[PDB]
Amino acid sequence: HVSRNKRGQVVGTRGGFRGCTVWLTGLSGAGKTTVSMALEEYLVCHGIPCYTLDGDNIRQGLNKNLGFSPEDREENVRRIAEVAKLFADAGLVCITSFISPYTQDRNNARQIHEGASLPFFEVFVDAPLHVCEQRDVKGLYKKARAGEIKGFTGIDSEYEKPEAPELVLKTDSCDVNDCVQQVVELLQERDIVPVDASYEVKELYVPENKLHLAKTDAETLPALKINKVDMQWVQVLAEGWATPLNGFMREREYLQCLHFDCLLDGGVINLSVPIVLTATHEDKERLDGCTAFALMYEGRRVAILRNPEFFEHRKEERCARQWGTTCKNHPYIKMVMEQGDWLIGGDLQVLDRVYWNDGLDQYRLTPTELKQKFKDMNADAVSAFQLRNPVHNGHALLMQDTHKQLLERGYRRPVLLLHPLGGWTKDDDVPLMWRMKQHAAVLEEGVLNPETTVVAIFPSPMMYAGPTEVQWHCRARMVAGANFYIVGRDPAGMPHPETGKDLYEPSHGAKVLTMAPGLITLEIVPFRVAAYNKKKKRMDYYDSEHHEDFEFISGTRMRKLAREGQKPPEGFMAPKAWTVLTEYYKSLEK
Amino acid sequence: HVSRNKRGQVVGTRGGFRGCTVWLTGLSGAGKTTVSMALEEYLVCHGIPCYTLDGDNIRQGLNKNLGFSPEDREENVRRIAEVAKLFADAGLVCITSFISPYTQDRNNARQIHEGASLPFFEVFVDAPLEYEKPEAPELVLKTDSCDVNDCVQQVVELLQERDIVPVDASYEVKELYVPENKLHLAKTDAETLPALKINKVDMQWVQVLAEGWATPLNGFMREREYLQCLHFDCLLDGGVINLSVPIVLTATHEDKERLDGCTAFALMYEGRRVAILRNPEFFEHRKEERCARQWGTTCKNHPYIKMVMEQGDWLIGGDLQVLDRVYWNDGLDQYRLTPTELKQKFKDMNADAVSAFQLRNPVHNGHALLMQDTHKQLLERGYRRPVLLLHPLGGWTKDDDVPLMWRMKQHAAVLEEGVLNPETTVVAIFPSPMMYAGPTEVQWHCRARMVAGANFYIVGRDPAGMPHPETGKDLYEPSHGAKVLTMAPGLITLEIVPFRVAAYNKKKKRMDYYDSEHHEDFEFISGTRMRKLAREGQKPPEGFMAPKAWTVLTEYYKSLEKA
Ligand SMILES: Nc1ncnc2c1ncn2[C@@H]1O[C@H](COP(=O)(O)OP(=O)(O)O)[C@@H](O)[C@H]1O
Ligand SMILES: Nc1ncnc2c1ncn2[C@@H]1O[C@H](COP(=O)(O)OP(=O)(O)O)[C@@H](O)[C@H]1O
Ligand SMILES: Nc1ncnc2c1ncn2[C@@H]1O[C@H](COP(=O)(O)OP(=O)(O)O)[C@@H](O)[C@H]1O
Repeated sequence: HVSRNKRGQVVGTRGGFRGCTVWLTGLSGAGKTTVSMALEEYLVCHGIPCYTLDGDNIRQGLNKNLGFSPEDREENVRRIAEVAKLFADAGLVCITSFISPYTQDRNNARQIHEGASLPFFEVFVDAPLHVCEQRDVKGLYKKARAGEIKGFTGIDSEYEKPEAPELVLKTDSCDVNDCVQQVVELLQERDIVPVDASYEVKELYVPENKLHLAKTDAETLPALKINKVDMQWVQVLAEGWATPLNGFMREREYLQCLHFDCLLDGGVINLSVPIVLTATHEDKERLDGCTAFALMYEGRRVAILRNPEFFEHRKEERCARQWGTTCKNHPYIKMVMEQGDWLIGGDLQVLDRVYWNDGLDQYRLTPTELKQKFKDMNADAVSAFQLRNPVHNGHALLMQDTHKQLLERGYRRPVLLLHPLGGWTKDDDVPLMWRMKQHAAVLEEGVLNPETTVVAIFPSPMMYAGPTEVQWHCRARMVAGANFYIVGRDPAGMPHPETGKDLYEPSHGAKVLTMAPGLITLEIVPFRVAAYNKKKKRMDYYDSEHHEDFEFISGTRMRKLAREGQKPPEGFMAPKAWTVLTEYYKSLEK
Repeated sequence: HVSRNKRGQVVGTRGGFRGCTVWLTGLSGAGKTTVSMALEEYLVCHGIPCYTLDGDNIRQGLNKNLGFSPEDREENVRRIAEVAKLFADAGLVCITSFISPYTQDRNNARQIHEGASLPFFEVFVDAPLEYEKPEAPELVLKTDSCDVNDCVQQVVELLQERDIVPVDASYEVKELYVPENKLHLAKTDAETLPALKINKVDMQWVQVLAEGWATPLNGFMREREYLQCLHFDCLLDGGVINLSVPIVLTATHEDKERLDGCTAFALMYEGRRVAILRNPEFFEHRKEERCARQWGTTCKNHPYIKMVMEQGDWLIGGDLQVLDRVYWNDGLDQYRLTPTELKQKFKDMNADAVSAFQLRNPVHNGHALLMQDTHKQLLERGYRRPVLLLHPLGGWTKDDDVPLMWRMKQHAAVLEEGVLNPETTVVAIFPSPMMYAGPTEVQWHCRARMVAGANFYIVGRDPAGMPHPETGKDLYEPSHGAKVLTMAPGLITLEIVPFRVAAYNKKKKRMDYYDSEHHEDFEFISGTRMRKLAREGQKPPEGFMAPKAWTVLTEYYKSLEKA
């Protein structure tokens, strides 16, 4: 015969043998039918073939010749157990749904399974006899109280409670979802049902109560000195923004990311940018072989990377695939080109909590802290606005028009996550402190409402990789609990350093995002280019037949106006936000 | 309870509900046992969950309390039939192997099935020597007089007829040829249309498309498809399927402007109208980005990138209706099988597994080793008639590669020498241009073969690579092709069979897998070294290449030298 290992490559789409028997037992009306039906449905919605033995298929086929007097009752269970073991042998999750009141009959069913190395999960669907009588789902209790059913178990027979059930379901204190979840978690604990890849936040910080230990432990390890952009990726990871990574990407994750823009093990997860740690040939030969090493920023041990692996940093290829150009003078590519030729993946345990002592640590909320913030505000929708530039009223418009659309849909407490990036940025961008003072100003003028707006800083470095990057911007906000992701023209783009043309076609980030896999809990809210409209004296959506009506105001014109001592047109930006920028531009010329 | 249709979607890996019972009956123990065991292996080898009820799992279990009384035996057969019913209900092919001598009982078993709307196939294993021969069995297996595999084939054919086993569950090929009954009208209509001249590489991609290798594209990629392809290596709309290379048509600004607005236009190659492209859309090429994402470099001297860089700034997608059957009239057309002709070929040869070997170079015995070991692997896993699709690429190749005609002559010599077995090998030309994009292109090599019905796809070292024209180092990391392919999405109906690098073992005098400890037992002979050796009138070591095949290459290199 074909082995269990091989029958399981072909039973279902999920690999690996998982035949077993989930043996429900309890009083008439305790919940067995209802649990097995909901379990079966879960299993089938998750790709795991199963089959249920119950009163409707056993009693009138195989067991039709069995009456009620007690040797028949014993034989009934025995036959059910033998059939179930056969189903389990065949690679199915067999669910059985019979009162099965006697301990001896159920231990026998367990032993027929265990003697054949098939898992047997005895699930006691436990509700008091009075409750099951109350329910009297099929009117059998009312018919027993007045004769003409037998030793109806609970009344004229006994029900013998299992002594060591794999699970007890207290159906008078829990709901059907509680039941199904408790059973599914059992089956996951026991490797019958796999744990799919998830976006549920996963911090890589060691628990506070394990901290001091981990620090001591970190002291005994060899060490690798990291730089500030790295430390900032250490924070992206620590806080969960790259959930479910367990650390810097291993080879297999890096290659998935570069070719498919997704992690694929255990389900499709969007992750389009490498999150890697680099190393020179010298650091590799030093650390290669150790099972753990510490990462050291500004002479402090900030994280431990366990079970590391070293693989090549094929830099030209990485760059080409991530940015769609290998141009040496792209400012993030320039840094990648100066890194080592090795990458290191492993499981990252981050130690002290990351704080930059710079005056802005109050805005650097983790995804958990943000989710908590959204619930504390009782939002029923969260829209996110990634950005790296001062907010002008073209951005504000996209935020204002999304807030509108969510009102018109029915939401009654939309919250805006105004989410500037604070990780590394290229030289000629507006420094983070400036931009935050600038958005504070925009909020003080009420262009965005401070009572419905959370302002926090996204710790990722900025890569300037367009349609590749904007998936990362988007997914990061989905992790933090955004339900809606606002995207306009050329997101994450910049001019090509050699040609001066746009590196990326401006509609690409949005088109790509609207069809990118793994972006399941959010909706993409895309917008056309907005620009100062000179006729209507406000920011508006650009229109082609009407070219003369619109002023495009670049970071470069603004810097010019600020020197000349002038102002952009009224309604381009909030006057106090402008003032912040004049103060910015003043220090810049020095 | 979840319905049959829904249980049918999760039970196995092929989709469609196919619960039924194959009820063997007859005296011969070995006949029943050999048939059930082999049918079981076949079903599992082909992705169909099944389960056998026989003495070894019923007698001492479910029926352990039944003996030989006429009543016990009847009950014995009743219980097995009800259980079989439950497996068939669960979506499995249930095979039961019991003498079941009595018409009454077999007939009852059938009614338990037929009354629950489950197919029941009574198979009389008839091997003459109060058994009651079935009056109208679905099948008669003469097991004493036909071998096991023909018997199993008989059952499998019956299951195909009755829609349990798929006649064919490769990905359905979508040709883009206009059907032979509409061609004349379609060529007349093409005559009325504007025209866009295309070159020969284009006309090869027209062929890729026509013949269905890029299923489910309906023609040259529209923007959406191009973006999915470059970012995700897959088409996504209505299902994820692997497609990692752009399949596109380029155009100049001048041709875009002439043609933008037209709802259809003809493609013209050597003065002939070869295709119509309908409802075209024009979008920006973006050559540097395309090149970077597709090849992992923008190096201007990579020989396909160099062609992409001389094409126009526009791409044109649309619905492609290919007219005349593409034929090249160079003497190799007999090998240019479409995916539909290949599937039919594999049927005619009664394959029960197809292993594909993509290549673009002369076959040496390292390549052969991969094929031979694959063939071993398939036999060991239960396949009885594995067929090798030897599938040289025949579209554009770079300047110093061995020309296609010489390669086909070389491979005919390899098969003439028995290094691969001509009787279990189909030799056909894959019509794609070769891009030399390594791990990106290897997915395209693999998906193309999937559409042609390959069940297993062999991949080795540095598939689809080449030296970086600047450094001469490998453009791609040499393990990446395999690693990426083994995990690539959208290639669900075949299996990847990856191999480590093979090389000439001096000690053993044969091609073998390389070993780091043993570095110096291994000679690596490149195409370069082959050419040098020919020029000085030497041969490679014995066992590296079939002799007749080497001789073809000397003829090739000789014709170079005349040049
Ligand atoms: N958490 C629970 N799990 C299962 N059933 C529950 C639960 N809470 C209430 N019930 C109800 O209890 C009754 C159980 O009936 P049923 O499943 O047929 O019991 P059994 O099959 O054990 O005779 C149903 O009406 C069901 O909705
Ligand atoms: N003026 C514009 N009109 C429409 N959308 C815009 C405009 N300017 C910026 N956007 C969009 O607003 C956000 C702009 O943020 P911006 O700070 O430059 O940084 P980035 O796009 O790098 O994240 C993105 O969604 C981007 O597409
Ligand atoms: N010496 C070798 N050892 C192992 N695999 C090899 C070897 N040479 C080539 N291969 C593999 O053999 C197949 C054919 O190689 P080749 O004809 O050179 O073309 P390409 O790899 O472009 O398809 C590919 O799977 C390739 O990885």
